[PDB]
Amino acid sequence: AGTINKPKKPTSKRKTTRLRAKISKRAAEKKRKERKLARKNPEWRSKLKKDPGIPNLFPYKERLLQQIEEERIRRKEEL
Amino acid sequence: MRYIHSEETIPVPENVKVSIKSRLVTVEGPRGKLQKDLSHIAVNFSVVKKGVIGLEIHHGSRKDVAALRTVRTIINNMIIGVTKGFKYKMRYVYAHFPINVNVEKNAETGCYEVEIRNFIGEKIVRKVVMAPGVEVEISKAQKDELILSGNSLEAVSQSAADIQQICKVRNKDIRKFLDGIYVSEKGNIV
Amino acid sequence: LRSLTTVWAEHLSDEVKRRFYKNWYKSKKKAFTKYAKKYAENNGASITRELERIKKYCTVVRVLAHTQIRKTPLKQKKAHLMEIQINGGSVADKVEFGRSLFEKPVTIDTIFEKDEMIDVIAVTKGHGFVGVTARWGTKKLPRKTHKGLRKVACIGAWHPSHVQWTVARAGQMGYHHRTSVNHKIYRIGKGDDEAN
Amino acid sequence: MGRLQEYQVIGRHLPTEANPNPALYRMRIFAPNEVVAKSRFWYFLRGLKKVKKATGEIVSVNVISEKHPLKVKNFGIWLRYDSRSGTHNMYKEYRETSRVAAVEAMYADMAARHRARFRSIHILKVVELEKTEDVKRPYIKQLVAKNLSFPLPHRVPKISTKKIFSAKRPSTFS
Amino acid sequence: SSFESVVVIDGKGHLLGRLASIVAKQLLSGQKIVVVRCEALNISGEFFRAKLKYHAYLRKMTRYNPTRGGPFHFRAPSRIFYKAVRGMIPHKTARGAAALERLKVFEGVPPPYDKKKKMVVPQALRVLRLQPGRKYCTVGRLSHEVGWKYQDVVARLEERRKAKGAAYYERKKLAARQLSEAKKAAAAKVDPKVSEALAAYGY
Amino acid sequence: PSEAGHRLYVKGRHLSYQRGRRNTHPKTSLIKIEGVDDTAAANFYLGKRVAYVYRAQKEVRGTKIRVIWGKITRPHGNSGVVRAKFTHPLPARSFGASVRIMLYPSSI
Amino acid sequence: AKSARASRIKENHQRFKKNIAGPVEAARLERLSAKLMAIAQASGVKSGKSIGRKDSSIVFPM
Amino acid sequence: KNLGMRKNGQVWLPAKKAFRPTKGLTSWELRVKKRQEQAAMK
Amino acid sequence: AEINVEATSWRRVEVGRVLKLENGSLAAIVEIIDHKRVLADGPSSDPKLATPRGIVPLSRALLTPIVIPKLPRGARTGAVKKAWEAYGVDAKWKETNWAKKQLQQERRQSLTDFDRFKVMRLKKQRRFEERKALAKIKAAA
RNA sequence: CCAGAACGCGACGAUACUACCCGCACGUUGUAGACGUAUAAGAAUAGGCUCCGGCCUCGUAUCCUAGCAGGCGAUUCCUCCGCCGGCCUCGAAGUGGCCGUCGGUAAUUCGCGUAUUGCAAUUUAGACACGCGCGGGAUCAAAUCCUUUGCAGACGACUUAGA
RNA sequence: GCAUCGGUUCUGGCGGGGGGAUAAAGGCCCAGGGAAUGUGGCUCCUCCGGGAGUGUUAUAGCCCUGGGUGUAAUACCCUCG
Repeated sequence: AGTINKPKKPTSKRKTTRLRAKISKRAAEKKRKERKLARKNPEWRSKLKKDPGIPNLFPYKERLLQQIEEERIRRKEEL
Repeated sequence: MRYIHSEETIPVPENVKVSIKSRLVTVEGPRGKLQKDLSHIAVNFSVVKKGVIGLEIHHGSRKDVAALRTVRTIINNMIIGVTKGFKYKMRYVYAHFPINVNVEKNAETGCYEVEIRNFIGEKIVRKVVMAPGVEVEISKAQKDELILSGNSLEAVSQSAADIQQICKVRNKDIRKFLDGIYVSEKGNIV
Repeated sequence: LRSLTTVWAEHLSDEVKRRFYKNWYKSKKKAFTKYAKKYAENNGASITRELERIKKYCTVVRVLAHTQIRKTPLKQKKAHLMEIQINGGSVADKVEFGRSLFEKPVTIDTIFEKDEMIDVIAVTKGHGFVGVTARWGTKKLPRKTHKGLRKVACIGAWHPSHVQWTVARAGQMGYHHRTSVNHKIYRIGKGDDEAN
Repeated sequence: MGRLQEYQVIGRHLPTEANPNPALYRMRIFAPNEVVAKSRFWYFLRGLKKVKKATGEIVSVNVISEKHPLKVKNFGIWLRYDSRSGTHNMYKEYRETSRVAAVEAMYADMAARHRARFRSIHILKVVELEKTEDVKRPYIKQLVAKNLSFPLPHRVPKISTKKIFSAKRPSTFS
Repeated sequence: SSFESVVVIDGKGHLLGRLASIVAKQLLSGQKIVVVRCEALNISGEFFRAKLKYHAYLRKMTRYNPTRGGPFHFRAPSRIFYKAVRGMIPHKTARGAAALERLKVFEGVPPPYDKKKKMVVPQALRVLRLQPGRKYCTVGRLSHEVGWKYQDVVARLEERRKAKGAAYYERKKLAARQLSEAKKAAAAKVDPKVSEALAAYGY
Repeated sequence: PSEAGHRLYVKGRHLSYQRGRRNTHPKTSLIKIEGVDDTAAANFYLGKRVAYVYRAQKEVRGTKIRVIWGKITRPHGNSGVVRAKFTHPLPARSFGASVRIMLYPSSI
Repeated sequence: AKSARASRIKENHQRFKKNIAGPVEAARLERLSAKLMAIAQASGVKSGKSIGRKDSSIVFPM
Repeated sequence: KNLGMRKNGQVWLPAKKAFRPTKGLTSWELRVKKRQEQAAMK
Repeated sequence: AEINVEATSWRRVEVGRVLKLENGSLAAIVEIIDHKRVLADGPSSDPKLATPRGIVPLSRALLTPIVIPKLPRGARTGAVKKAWEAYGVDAKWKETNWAKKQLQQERRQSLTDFDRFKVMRLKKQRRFEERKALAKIKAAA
């Protein structure tokens, strides 16, 4: 485009009080409406979230798994 | 992620003298001397070995490390230009109106001038002035062929590009009108 | 560009001396009288010094030339003076050229030639205060239009709350400075030729 | 997130007639001070073992200092952070001289690169990489190289900000 | 911190707004400032960004009458720097007008400033402030592209001034050599009590 | 003859009144002392007398030169600017003018 | 139509100026200059050969 | 001399190497051992 | 094959390089942490030049021309001290032109009023001799 | 190409007086503010400077700097400063270099004076501009109204002419 | 204007005490263990500049554990002047 040699009317970054107030009211209304759809949400939600686990690039994941298995064996022996 | 050290190397032939000061590279060989200012790129030049030029960048980003490859190719092409030279062969082909190409050398400016007449029967005379250091000849071995030789690859290729761009067919079907001057071969003089 | 120095001739005519006065008939006519004495004292050393200053410091050289209005039928006796630029050559050549041309008459045919296009620069015919119809060429309003028909109906019908500088208004017409170009010389006729 | 210290915080549920000797829970908390350490302890314990602050008590709070603060070490930090998508794992590495300094650098890095605040970051494990072969990131691998040496190109000299004018143009070579 | 009669600032290599901030604060403090070589001032960022900003400036004009009240677009580099400085000074007060009268700006180095000491401001120097690899342009180049008419004239005058400075620097080197030999020759004939006394005090 | 100077005071400039963004308080003036660039150096000059010296039109009791006297009270900021109190507030036209900071009352 | 500011029109005019109108105006200038030359030819301090001095400000008053 | 053909015709272009700015940080034997350890862990 | 490269030659930061800090003390580099920090130790017997072992920001230090040869990476204070007085770092620092500038600065800072007056008088006497010598040289050529 | 800042600038002509220029004689004259109001390389910043030996973070430098606000007289020194004149030089908004005369001058040392301003009170001190004075040197001008003109014009204004 | 005070307040320096892992470190010793970004040595290549291999201190050093000096010093926090 010929933007450099012939720029157009600038897009003002100066806000107006009316628009700021309207945007604040709309944001509050959206937050309340989202709370309302959340309290009447019929979508299924799991009791326990899917836990990501241990990263592979962690260098001591193998000994941490050894610790987990040892803790399970100790708990089974105690119980 | 900033890389601590990065290095490139340029081998130098035995008959080539390379001088670098303040990132201004001057390469002289059997065919003459080429010069290029590389001060727009941050680089440490050094002599890592007899006949090897080392290029280093310290604490640079991936883009800064990547610019060394372009600098390497540029200096290598300068060395090739002063050692073997660069030659571009162009061919002009026509259907009905024979293209008349006249090559002169201006004594005042020292540059070559190529005049193209009778392109698709047009009455205008097209004139292209070569970059300095580029020599143009009409080949006697083959038919309707120009040969542009020089030390600067950029100059030779841009001169060939100028000759290709000035003979452009406008407002015609190019599936039918095949007339023009085209770069047919690229290589070295030696 | 800046005028550095100006050098004058030794003898100045009365018609060009009239240009420096508003009331020449009452004056003591003292103009350039002290200047003419520096041609005599020190063998014109100040004149030579100013000529050397023009030679070594200046890039543009213009002569001063005046009309001989007494050869015209005009009732005006005060001549017209202007700077005429010397083009061509080096600055030293221009300085020798002008100094050699001091106090000499230059005819029109040693500056211009027949079959040449020139430019003519002049002030146009004055017409005084003129309405918009003849000053700008606007359309006349219909017959018996209220408050005038040689006018513009709307001068500011939109925003801003101002009259814009682009709107046709009544005022001075003519007596404007104009530079017109590409005028062909058909003949340079000689005044001493009885059949010019 | 500040000058952090690492605190060993031990707490328990209040003793009852049913349970005269409750189990003791220990945590390593990176915190600016002891009040924040105890607050974070009760926050994590509420999230894990369902033991509330009102029904529990702090048994001990201690400071864990670095054993060798003058030894350069490589640290691996396994962390989880919460964003608008959800919870994400990261493994990151830091070349520092102490665990607390690695954790401060981690907090600064996470804020700079992912806009994550202190509240959305869960530090799961901080480890010292025992061997040089345990280093997984190239930005630490370039630092643990043999015979490491580099210059400092384009060093702006330190000039006092109260000295407005200078009679010589400064150099950037030393 | 030092109070001077007038500070001559060589504008070459200086960032426009940072130098303008520093100069405007000095002027309001009460210091006289003369900035020379305003054509060699730098603006950070690509050249096309500065050209776009100057064309966006050239858009603005009073609609009903362009000969009054409208933003008058000054194309010279010194006047671009002057506009940047005047934006940081309360110029519509008497104090602001008084502070503006303590400033002089020029293209090139006209005499007698060619034989005066020119200072640099390191807080606005481009080589110290910009990161290597960023782009920057020149106020003189922007001025020439937006309609300043005297780029070549200032170039020729600056070449003459640099030739005369080269002759002056050769004389300065000769004087430095002669002073060094004078100190070396007179070092033998100075009383050693004076010599190691000055050496102990640090001179 | 002697070709040295005679200055026994430190040079300063009157910058401003004590002010917020909008409201100003002429009861206290801000002074920049030459060569003083931090609070440690500004601590040396606390309590030192400072004179604003100006000229009037009438010759009153042998002179046209009038003085306003004051003292340096406390530092200001971190850059060695100091606050000063004068017997009358300094004129608002004197923003940028020079003042003389004496070396007395001395504690050296 | 090609405008008066068109690049092709400018190049055409430049070729006309160089090849056609140029020699004509050069010969006319030679004739006119020859005629006006015909009309025209028809101590250092104390002599003015060394250039001495003639018989608002850029600096602050100081 | 060159025996192979370059596709874009710039036959003077040198035989380039791969752009691996992280080259030389880890050896081959160590990476093989880490491959075995990671496979066992997985 | 003639290659002539006129370029820069910085001082490198590595194990064994001695740094001058802002307080004037010295510190040999033991280990490089990253591109902005090093671990450094100054085991000098001179209290003005000594530095405790710790992290040094490279922005807060300057690269001296002294490098201790074959100082091992990670060496403790005893090994660094043995290498320090083995190499004689204090003497080389004393002949370095940075320490001469620092010594001149301290000498000029410690001067009293009588000291400055005596400086003026002795400098005027030396200046008189130097002026006579300069007149002889300039009159000669 | 058109206008030409009516608070932007340059060159030149003639300049009557109380006008102009020079000297000293001072201001109940004025000034956004003297008090050592000292100091010219250019250029690069992933490179520079050099006396060619070396040197470069650093103006924390260099110059100057003592004497009644700086006296009087010697001892001593040929160093520094200034006014004029000559020859050169300097046009970006014009000024420096060399030489010569004259005047002043602690680099060294000494003799007489300083008091009383009373224990501080701007250290009234610089530069520029303006003005009033003398004593001299130099010079005897224009513009407007008016009459007139019509290349102009509502009126002013403008182009002319009036010895 | 100065001195000696009173009231309020801003700011600088000095001498002590206490705590914690009776700071953690660290220096110098004693006794074990281990490794490489393997020092010396040895072997093999070279552009003769330096690389590659071996392995545990040699013609450098490092890491881990326990003990002594030691109620060490210092940081930080609290506190009396």
